[PDB]
Amino acid sequence: KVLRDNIQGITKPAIRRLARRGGVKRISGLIYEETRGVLKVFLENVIRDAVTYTEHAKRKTVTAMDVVYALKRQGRTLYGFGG
Amino acid sequence: ELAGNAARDNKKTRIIPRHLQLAVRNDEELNKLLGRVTIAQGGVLPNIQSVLLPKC
Amino acid sequence: KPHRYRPGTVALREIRRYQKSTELLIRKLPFQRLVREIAQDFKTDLRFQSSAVMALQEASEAYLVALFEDTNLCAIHAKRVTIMPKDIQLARRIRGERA
DNA sequence: CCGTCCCCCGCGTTTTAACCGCCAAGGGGATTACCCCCCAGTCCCCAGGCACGTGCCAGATATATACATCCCGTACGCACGCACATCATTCGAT
DNA sequence: ACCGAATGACATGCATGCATACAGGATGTATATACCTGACACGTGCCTGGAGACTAGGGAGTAACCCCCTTGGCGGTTAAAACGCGGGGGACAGC
Repeated sequence: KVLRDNIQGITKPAIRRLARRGGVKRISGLIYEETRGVLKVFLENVIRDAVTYTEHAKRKTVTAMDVVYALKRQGRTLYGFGG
Repeated sequence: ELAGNAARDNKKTRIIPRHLQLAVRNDEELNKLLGRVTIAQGGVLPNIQSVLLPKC
Repeated sequence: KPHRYRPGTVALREIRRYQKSTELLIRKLPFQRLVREIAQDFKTDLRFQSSAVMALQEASEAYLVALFEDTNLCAIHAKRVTIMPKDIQLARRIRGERA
C-alpha cells in the first residue's frame, strides 16, 4: 500500500523529531502540512542544479560531488562529502 | 523594455532610477536575479500592510 | 474648537508620500560628519572622496529601510502595530546579523 | 486580567514496512589511445569608440488653481427603555 | 357570569441612546500654468584595439575496453508508524 505521492513518505512523527532537535516545544497540528511544502520547495531547487552538471558532464549518474557543488551555490556549503 | 513602459506610464519619456527600480521589483522573474542589490536613488515599492489601514 | 486630525492619519499620509519619492532622508551634513568620526580610528587623516560619502548614504539607508520594513511584519505578527526595541532584536536575529 | 474550551499530548494497540542480508547483471563510470581542428600567437591595418564641445531642446524645475479627502458636528432615524393610558381582568354584588 | 369598581395587563407615547448619513469645513492633493537650463544627444576627431591572415601544437573528441556499483530482487524481525482517546492548558477572546 505504498503506491502514492511519496511526499507523504516524510511521515508526521519524523517531522516532530526535527522540531525537537530544533528546540520546538509544542507543534501545531497544521505544521505537518506546510512543512511538506517547504521541503518540496527546497529539493525542487537543489536537484535542479544537481542534474544540470551531470547532464553537462555526459554522466548519467548524479554523484556526490554534483550535489556538494549545487549546495555551494545556494550559500550553504556542505562539508564532509568531498572537496 | 519594462522600465520604458513604466516611465511612459508615468508620462515621463526619460528613464530615471526611480523608473528603473519598478521594472525589476515588479517583474517577478528578474526580482530573483537582483535580490541582493540596492539600486542607488531607487526609491521603494509603494506598499502598506492591510493591518496598517485605519479602522474603516 | 480648532480642527485636528485624529491620531495616526497624518502618518498614513506620509507613508504614501515618502514611499513615493526617492530623495535621501538622513540630513546630509551630519551623516558625513558621522562617517569621519567613526572612520577616524581605522586610519589616520582619511580623506573621503565626496562621491563616496553619499555612496554610503544610498547604501546604509537602503539597509535601515530593509530593516524597519522587516520588523514591521514582526510587530504585526505580535498582534501589535507599533514597532518596539524587542522587535528588532528578533528581526536582526533571523537574518544572522547580531547572533 | 478573566476565563473560555478545545485541541494537542501522552499513552496504549497493532500494522507495517523500513531493515538487513544476500543474490544477480550490466549499465556505465572511468580510463587509454589517437588525432585533428582549434585556439594561441604575430603581423598588419583601420574604423569603432572615446574624449570634447556643443547647443539646443525638450526635458526637467518652479508657479496658481480645481478638486478631492478627511473629520465633527449635526440631525435625523430608530429602536430603545421608561412610562403612561387604556385594554383588559378581577373581586364584590348582583 | 356580567355589572361594578379596582387593577393588572396590553398597547402605546414619550423621551433617549444610539446609529448614521451628510454636509460643512478645512486641509491637502492633483491639475495645468508658466519659466528656466543643466544637461541631454550628436558631432568630430583621433587612435588602439578589434579584425584578417598565417602558422603551430596541444587539447578535446573520438573509439574501445574494462569493471564496479546501482539497481534489481527477496525473505525476516521489530522498530517505528498509524490509530484512539482523555483530558488539560495553552490560545483565544474580551474589559
